[PDB]
Amino acid sequence: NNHFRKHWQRRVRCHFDQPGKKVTRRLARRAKAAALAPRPVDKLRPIVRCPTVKYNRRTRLGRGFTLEELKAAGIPRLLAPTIGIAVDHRRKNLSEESLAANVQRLKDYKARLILFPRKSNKPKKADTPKDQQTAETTTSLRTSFGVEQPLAPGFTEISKSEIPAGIEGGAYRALRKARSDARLVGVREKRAKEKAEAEANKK
Amino acid sequence: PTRFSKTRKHRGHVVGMRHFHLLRNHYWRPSINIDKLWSLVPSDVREQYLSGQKKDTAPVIDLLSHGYAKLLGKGRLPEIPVVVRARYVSAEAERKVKEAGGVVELVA
RNA sequence: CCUAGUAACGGCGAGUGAAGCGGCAACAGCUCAAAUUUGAAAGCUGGCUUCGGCCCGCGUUGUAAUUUGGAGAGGAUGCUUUGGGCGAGGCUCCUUCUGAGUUCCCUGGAACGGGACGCCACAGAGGGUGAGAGCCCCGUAUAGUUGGAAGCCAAGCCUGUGUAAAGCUCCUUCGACGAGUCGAGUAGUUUGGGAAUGCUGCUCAAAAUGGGAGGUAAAUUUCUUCUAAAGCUAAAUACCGGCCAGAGACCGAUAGCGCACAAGUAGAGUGAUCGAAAGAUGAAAAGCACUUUGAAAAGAGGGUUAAAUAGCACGUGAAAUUGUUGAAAGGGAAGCGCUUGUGACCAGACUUGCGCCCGGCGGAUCAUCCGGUGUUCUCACCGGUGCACUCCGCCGGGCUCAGGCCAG
RNA sequence: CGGGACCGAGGACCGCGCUCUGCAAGGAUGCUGGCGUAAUGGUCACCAGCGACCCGUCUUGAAACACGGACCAAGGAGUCAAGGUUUUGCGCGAGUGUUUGGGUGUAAAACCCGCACGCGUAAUGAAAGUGAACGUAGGUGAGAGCUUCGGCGCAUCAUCGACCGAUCCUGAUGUAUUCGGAUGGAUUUGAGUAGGAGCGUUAAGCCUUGGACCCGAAAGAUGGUGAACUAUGCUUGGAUAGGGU
RNA sequence: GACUAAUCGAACCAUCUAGUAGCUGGUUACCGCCGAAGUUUCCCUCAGGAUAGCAGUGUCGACCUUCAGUUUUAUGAGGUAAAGCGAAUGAACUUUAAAUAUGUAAGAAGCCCUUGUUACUUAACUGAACGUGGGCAUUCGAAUGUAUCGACACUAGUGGGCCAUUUUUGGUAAGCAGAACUGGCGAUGCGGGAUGAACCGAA
RNA sequence: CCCACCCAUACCCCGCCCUCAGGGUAGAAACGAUGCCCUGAGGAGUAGGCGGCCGUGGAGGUCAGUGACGAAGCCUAGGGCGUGAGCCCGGGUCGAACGGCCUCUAGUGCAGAUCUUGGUGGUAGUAGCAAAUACUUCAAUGAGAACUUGAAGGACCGAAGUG
RNA sequence: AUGGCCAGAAAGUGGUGUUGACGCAAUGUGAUUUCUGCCCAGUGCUCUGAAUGUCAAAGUGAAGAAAUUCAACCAAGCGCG
RNA sequence: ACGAGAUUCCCACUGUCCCUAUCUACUAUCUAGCGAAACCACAGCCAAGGGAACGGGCUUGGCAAAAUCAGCGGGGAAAGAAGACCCUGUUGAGCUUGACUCUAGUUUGACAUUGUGAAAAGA
RNA sequence: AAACUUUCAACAACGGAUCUCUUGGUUCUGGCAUCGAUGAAGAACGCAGCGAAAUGCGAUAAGUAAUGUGAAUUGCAGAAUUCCGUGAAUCAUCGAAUCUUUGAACGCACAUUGCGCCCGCCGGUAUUCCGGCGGGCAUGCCUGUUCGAGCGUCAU
Repeated sequence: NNHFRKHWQRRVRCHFDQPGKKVTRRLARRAKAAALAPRPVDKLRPIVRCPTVKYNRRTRLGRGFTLEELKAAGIPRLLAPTIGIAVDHRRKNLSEESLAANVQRLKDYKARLILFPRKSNKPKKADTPKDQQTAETTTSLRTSFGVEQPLAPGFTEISKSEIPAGIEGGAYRALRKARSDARLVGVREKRAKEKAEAEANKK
Repeated sequence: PTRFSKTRKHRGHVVGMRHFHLLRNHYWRPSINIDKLWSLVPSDVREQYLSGQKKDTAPVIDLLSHGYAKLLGKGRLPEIPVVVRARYVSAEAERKVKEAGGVVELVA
């Protein structure tokens, strides 16, 4: 199975510029870091869980924090993109756990945040005082605020006194039964309505 | 290389259903047998369990964290109670885990 | 990158062929229409300015402020937020400047070659100079150092403060949201989407928790996701055109672009177009003064040069093919193989070595012992000792052996 | 017992022996002469005896026919990429693959990093789905090697069994009394299990697709240029002695 | 079917385009080791295919087992010659028995015996098959030869050609046309047939 | 019918080359062990298969490599080595670079292709330089005069012309 | 002539056409003289003459919950005459 | 009637012929100057044999003497003869027809453009 | 015997291979964004003391100004440079300029250096004639100004 029946030599792409493009990307990143100093080179990203049943075991960085997450962390939505926080209005919080995890992430970032005043001679109450403005800082939010546990721990120890009893009848039997009711959910309802109609007719 | 070719030596002498929009992520479910089940335990703790230095502790193994969804029943297990968390399990694998003294817990 | 040559499409099968997720590079969000400013068109083009403004107008068939679904509008509520002006210093771009032998000898026309003695090196990349030059010259490395211009970034520092705007929190209520458009049928075309694709034409032609989608047609009941028919926006991506630059296990003048040269030129064709061939004297023209012979081209002497066996036919100068000289063969082919001979022309081999016995010389690096040193730890070297029947060379003889070619 | 020709391989001893002071016994020595250089030997040209079709291609069974070749120099034709397959070498090994990317650098090199991912570790079925131990991972006959000499027996082969998925039949305990599918059989089936062997890379052969070893058609299509020749037409011009009837 | 710039049953120019050909031509050093082949079997034929067979590189397995284009022995086909019929009877007679080549068989991997079953078969537990156990190594049960094994992997050419002896089938006025085995050639030089694809000798 | 004789690459013996096969070779005085020693057999070859070597351009390493006291190239009736492809040297010419060994790499090896480009032969001093009627004398010029000029003659176009 | 014969991708496009049956266009034969073997009715030419026999799309009716299915009706041409 | 159309004959006429001969000019020839091309594996005397009906080279014979000039058309060479003719093609192209699939043009129906009133027939 | 043909060798021819060279190609990589009615790309014609071309330039024509460097250019001729300097140069840089006829090409045309129109200025006796010079005159569209047309709608 070789697909060479078109004019394939007209659009052959070679990659001799791979090291040069790496050099160009590194120079661009250095320029961006120098322009953005002392801010980090990237924005804070939330922790989200991958879709589909294949990848829902693993978490990763998402686009931005939700408005509910920002409101529960006390960060206004207009201030958030100005202090290194990415905002995503499309994502919603369907469960408490991801919402709470991202809110704690935002609180940790806000606790570690140093905010310089807009005017040096007129500091405000929301700004970091000059005696606390000096510390060891980080320039990579993807490294300092990475996904520490993408997967659940694969090994845990318990005593044999607390071994669970298990599903009555067996796990295999439970799976077969659940599939059986999932396939027969409509038939039972139809026969129940038929029996109810017959009972109403001949009560 | 050109110089090793035979051409240089020869110089001078010349059914069923159709599934529209199939998604493989629906059908992703890797399987592991029970004779590979103890390999998921880290080696030091595994050797301590196999020698018998943990008579008051039972290991809990999550297959989904290791990338497996179904436990299959090829092989045999030692007489150590092991808690196994899995999405799917075969009847023989569950029987052999119960004979070994553990339990198969169903997860999603 | 992977998904993936997979789902799927395909006469009589040759074949075709995505997408979601996942990892990464790069990340940045927003503007209108649909509202009455109605206690004040608050908006704008243009003209004239004394630079304060004043006019001609546009516009109510709607220019500003406010709102865009993430919301918002109205209330309640109590706190927060803001404007200008300097600016040390830093970065980008052209500019001045940078280390050390032309020391001695040989060959050579010329040292940049060989030998010796040095020196510089954050510079031994490259090129030039009469032959292979770190130190003859230009440059090369690194910190800097002169002078100039225009921008950007920026630690900090002076001042106005709330007329106004802005954010957060809560809420009874309100909450406008794009039409010949969506959608349907048909036709053509296209797609993996010839049952599930997109586009366009014709006909029909909507709705208000409505509409689109949920890859098998339909009805009924649900559910999940967005919110079309208006619009803007850097980056990661492409690059046989243009400009600047650096490189290569590439080609070395029939090669490499058609073109290394007054090459898209000369030349051809009515025209569209087609389209070559062609690099190298010598370090330096020092490119041959003068004489002589010829009408001249040129020739001969004589010169230049290191070389004319480099003479603007020019580095080197093969073969085909030609002339002269020398040798040979030839009664309707030559050429070739085996083997003698003749003539011509040649490579080797040999020239004496080794070992004894005498005689004559020239020196004690003879054996033993002692001390030091090194070694393979019992073998050696070094310093003293030999006093010449011992060791080492040389010179004359004599003897044995081995020595070239052809033969009996 | 004579007469003649051609040959002398080897290089201390070892052995078989005999006619045994030694030898003709597992391969030539001894004596002598001339010359010591073109004398032997070699190359070239030529004569002489004998021998001897002009190469390549094509064709079929072969010749013949036919095609190409005036001569010389330089150029000139199985290459590269992707994808498979068998074999060799190498690393690691139930794992393997750093190089999409990131870090770093004396800067297209080298060195370092890990998430995902590919292949392999499980198959079968159209699918829903299910998913590999009765036994020291079984019996028998061979089988290298080892053995305490009784046997243990690698790889592999033949054969009989066991297990997993698919097909057909029966239908247990139970029960959302209509679900569930145990148990037992019968056939073929699958490169299935039955004490993993793969992954990466190098080299070679072969296969597939690309111009695909090199040169060669009559062709097809897309966009342009010509009526200065010639054909017809229009407008405006020009030209054609002397006789006969 | 004339002419349309020496171009006309469809002009010229550039491009797609290095279009396609199964047809023609060509395809570049040396030495060494091996080394071929023409209906075997199946398919609708020609403008057809596979495939058997023959080869070379690697390996691997105990390169273990031995086998063999041969003779002999027993038994077939050819009973055909022949001898006799003072043997019987009358190529078709036979006691006996040809030449020529040719089929089958000739051991421990074998030979039987016994035991049972049978879903075979037989009147039948009867034969045979299936297994079971036992006996047979006293010579392993002719000659000659034996660097001759086997299984994989990968690769390649040729796979309805010519001539001739013999056997056999048909023929023609005469020529001859089919099959089977074998040998030679295509791939091959040498000595002799004055000479030469098919002859003789010998590689 | 008989006797002798001639000679093939056939047969016998001997030498040498290659291939294959079977042996030997470490308390190593021990070896390009990828070596060496002993023994036996065999030798044609198209299509085809396999192995080893020779040569060319370029790359890494190495030879403290060669070279203006002469690199490369070229010519050579001059030699040496190899079965061979080839390698090395001598002599002449010449003028600036080049080679051996081990790995790496390829636009790597020519007699043909009515091959490409360039150059050159025989043919061969040959075919030919024959339509349009035609030339001649003296002088000058000049190195040189049939085809330059002046004069002197002879002709042609013949007014739809050679005007 | 609201025509025929043409041309054009189309056009508020062009020609014939500054045309009108003694004209235009297309055929066949080919001066003059001679000249139409005899008779039809199979192919063909043309007749809106009756038919729905075939009968597309659109439209109409019936059933179904709908997708859909089933029916008539059905232009020209064909068919019949 | 007319004709560079095809055919048979008659008179005249003559080198068409018997049957050839002679003359002129220009060539060919020789000289001075100038100077190609085609073609060319190698070369060129024959006879007989050389199985494939072919020899120039082989075998066996005849033979066989330098270097040349003018002619000639037997042979070899020589025809844009790689022509023509025959045969084959996964052949190309032009042309024809109730060959196949399409199509320009033409024709017919429906929908839209498409509006205002009447009179009848139905539902 | 010579000549002739052929072979062998030396030298000389013919021819331009080989070797060495390379201000040139080819491929890769990095950086940059900049044409034109304020008249581009392209074309034509001219310009040097002595040039045909290539190169450069436009009647200010192998060029001018400005900045910088600091002593040339060169084939010939002719001049240098106060060298202690407003300064050579076929020098570099380049911000100011010049920039012929054309060309999208723009008054109408162009196979013509053809024919005009509008407004100024100058000269020749010149209110009239003649000549020269300068500035202008394309199309589509937008905003605005001004002058208009129409019973199209109205007020009066």
